[PDB]
Amino acid sequence: MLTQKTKDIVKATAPVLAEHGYDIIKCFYQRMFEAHPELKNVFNMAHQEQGQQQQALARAVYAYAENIEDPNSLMAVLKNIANKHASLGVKPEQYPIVGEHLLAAIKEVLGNAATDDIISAWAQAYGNLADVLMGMESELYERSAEQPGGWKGWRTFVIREKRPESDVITSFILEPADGGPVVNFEPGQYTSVAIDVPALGLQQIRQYSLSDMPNGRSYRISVKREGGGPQPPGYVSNLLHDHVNVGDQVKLAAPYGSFHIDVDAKTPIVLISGGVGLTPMVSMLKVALQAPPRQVVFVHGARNSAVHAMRDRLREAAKTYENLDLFVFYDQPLPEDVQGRDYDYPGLVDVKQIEKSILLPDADYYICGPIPFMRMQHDALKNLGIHEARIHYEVFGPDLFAE
Ligand SMILES: Cc1cc2nc3c(=O)[nH]c(=O)nc-3n(C[C@H](O)[C@H](O)[C@H](O)COP(=O)(O)OP(=O)(O)OC[C@H]3O[C@@H](n4cnc5c(N)ncnc54)[C@H](O)[C@@H]3O)c2cc1C
Ligand code: HEM
Ligand SMILES: Clc1ccc(CO[C@@H](Cn2ccnc2)c2ccc(Cl)cc2Cl)c(Cl)c1
Repeated sequence: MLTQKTKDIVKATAPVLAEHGYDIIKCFYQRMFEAHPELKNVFNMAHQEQGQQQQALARAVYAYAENIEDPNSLMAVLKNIANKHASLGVKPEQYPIVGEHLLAAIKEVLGNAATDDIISAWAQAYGNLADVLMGMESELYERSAEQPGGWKGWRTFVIREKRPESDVITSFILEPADGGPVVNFEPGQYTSVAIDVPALGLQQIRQYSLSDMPNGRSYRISVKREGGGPQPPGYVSNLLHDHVNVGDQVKLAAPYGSFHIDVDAKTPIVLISGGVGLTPMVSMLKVALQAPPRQVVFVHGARNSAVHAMRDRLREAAKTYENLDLFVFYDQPLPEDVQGRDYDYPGLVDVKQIEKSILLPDADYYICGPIPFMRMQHDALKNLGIHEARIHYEVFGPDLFAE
């Protein structure tokens, strides 16, 4: 457990790790894969541009520093990471490998700046978070395994159907190779697919949102084909589209993820969408509007009219449910869109503009859309005094730009 002095070090130095985040990450993978090349089968080996990797890390580090004295906020951010790690199959015996190489990378990159006090303080933070995470992941694994139709680790599924939904999105329906039941999931949760990538000579693992509602027998995912032409094609989405056919097998993780409505709560729901389409948002809006009624606000951050399937489904729901309050932002309104009949406000969702409308007692907030959108909205809500534990967000479905 960290003393106040050691928390103080972490706090004063988090911006330092952040500022050097790109170099630290590069050195970390280099050192780790050199000792433990088998971990390339669990980590994502596709290249992501520099800024993106720097930011992700900066963000994790700042999230930790900000909540290092607030147990309830800290646990809220940890459970999100526990869910992802449990989806990936992270094991307790891997924590000492990651901590050794992460510390050594911190020292190497920071060079002189990496004082004895700083390395030791961050080694402590590592040991404390690893303890928390291991216990949380073990709970997840055990709870999944005890559910009817649940399991630990990889379970083999068969593609029962494969249907294009657009020229680039294809829906896959999966049933377990053993023919047994499959455990329920809530809208917003994901599976992971683990598959051998022949071009890499490695397994890769990717998360896919689980569509529709559970039925005890099968799962459905919608997979967007990534890249091609100017864009170098993505490994797993292209592999699913072009080589994974009806009758072929894939390995799935049990459903995980903390982004979902608590069907047992009675408190208000603020859904904030940054461009996600009718599928899969509809399943989640359905859960929000199940009886007994809860106050539901939907904040729809769209382009404009050009696609309006989600705007229309929402307007219809707002006519049946007096407990649904709808707000629309169009960031680039079409010449033909007028403020007041086609949308409410110009630009990206701006929560200060609707404060009184969304700042509801004991609400939970559910943000989805592009990753920078979710982050912007997360931080806006934190600035209004909302606790970390009441803000939820995740990649949700195959098209964060559908509307
Ligand atoms: C919780 C969660 C839920 C998700 N749900 C869905 C879902 O329901 N449906 C869905 O389709 N996806 C979903 N995703 C995205 C999915 O997990 C994969 O990330 C996606 O399928 C792309 O993986 P890939 O292996 O095909 O691409 P990767 O090979 O990992 O590449 C990723 C991107 O990088 C591009 N790229 C190639 N070379 C470079 C380079 N030079 N520099 C920068 N970029 C490059 C690729 O074209 C691709 O666009 C979800 C992700 C998460 C985290
Ligand atoms: C205290 C120690 C650890 C911390 C704080 C930590 C933190 C994080 C964070 C913040 C994410 C991003 C989560 C998200 O995108 O939602 C992540 C993802 C991930 N973690 Fe960890 N983690 C730790 C240990 C481990 C261990 C021991 C493993 C074992 C291999 C591991 C493997 C992964 C993988 C494979 C991902 C997905 C990203 C990718 O594939 O490149 N982590 N973790
Ligand atoms: Cl106490 C503490 C624990 C872990 C870390 C960084 O941990 C690495 C390593 N990692 C990668 C996935 N899971 C862990 C990390 C994590 C998230 C991201 Cl986005 C990139 C990286 Cl390089 C730090 Cl700075 C301090």
